[PDB]
Amino acid sequence: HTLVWGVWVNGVDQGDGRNIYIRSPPNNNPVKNLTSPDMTCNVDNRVVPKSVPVNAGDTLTFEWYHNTRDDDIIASSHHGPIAVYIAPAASNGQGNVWVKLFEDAYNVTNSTWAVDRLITAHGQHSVVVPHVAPGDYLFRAEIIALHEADSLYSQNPIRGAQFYISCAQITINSSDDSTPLPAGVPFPGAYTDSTPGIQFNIYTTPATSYVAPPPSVWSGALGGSIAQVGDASLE
Ligand SMILES: *[C@@H]1O[C@H](CO)[C@@H](O)[C@H](O)[C@H]1NC(C)=O
Ligand SMILES: [Cl-]
Ligand SMILES: [Cl-]
Ligand SMILES: [Cl-]
Ligand SMILES: [Cu+2]
Repeated sequence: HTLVWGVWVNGVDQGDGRNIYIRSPPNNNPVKNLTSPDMTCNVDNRVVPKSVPVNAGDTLTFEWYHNTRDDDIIASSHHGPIAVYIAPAASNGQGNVWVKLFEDAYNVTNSTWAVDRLITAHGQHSVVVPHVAPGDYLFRAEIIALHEADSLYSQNPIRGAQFYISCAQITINSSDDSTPLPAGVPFPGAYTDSTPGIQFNIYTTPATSYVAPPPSVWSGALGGSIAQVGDASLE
């Protein structure tokens, strides 16, 4: 159970974005229905009044929280992967539009899931803004908690993978458009009951065997990381 508070750009806090530049849902409940329109940008998908200005090559940091800013972030039970997608705003996230900029699942060296490292990062994970056409974009940050993912929601609605989905309105101003955005996948539509990484048993299956849901990360993606960029407690 987690939500996005706001974003940082190049290590500078853009301020509380809830219902302002984040299309915030009313609470931190997960989305579980893979076929639901709620998979696109969660349960209150509407245009919010601001869009955060960035340039290609900027570092865009999402900041998550549980109940209050810079708290326990997400229950340490909620092991799973993290991804970020982009689509043009014109789409409203409908159709084959979502392009993957970032994926982290299980790190063999540190023996840690993306979610474990997000807690250590005080809720902060980043992407580098790609060299796409200037204009208005949606960045969709997605955490998949796998603690009940031995079952499928479609078969047992009281279990299943849990999706914490947040859409940020981002305006890309300076970009030479040298890596124009390629075709995307649909949400809902990309994840189905047979997709690798949707049904998994984290209690019996080695985390080293976990494969995150496709699609693969776009070759045009400029970088990204789970790491604290800024100290919320200094405001
Ligand atoms: C899953 O979402 C689809 C599409 O909106 C809907 O028809 C179906 O009733 C949903 N399932 C549940 C259990 O609400
Ligand atoms: Cl749901
Ligand atoms: Cl960190
Ligand atoms: Cl980064
Ligand atoms: Cu939860």
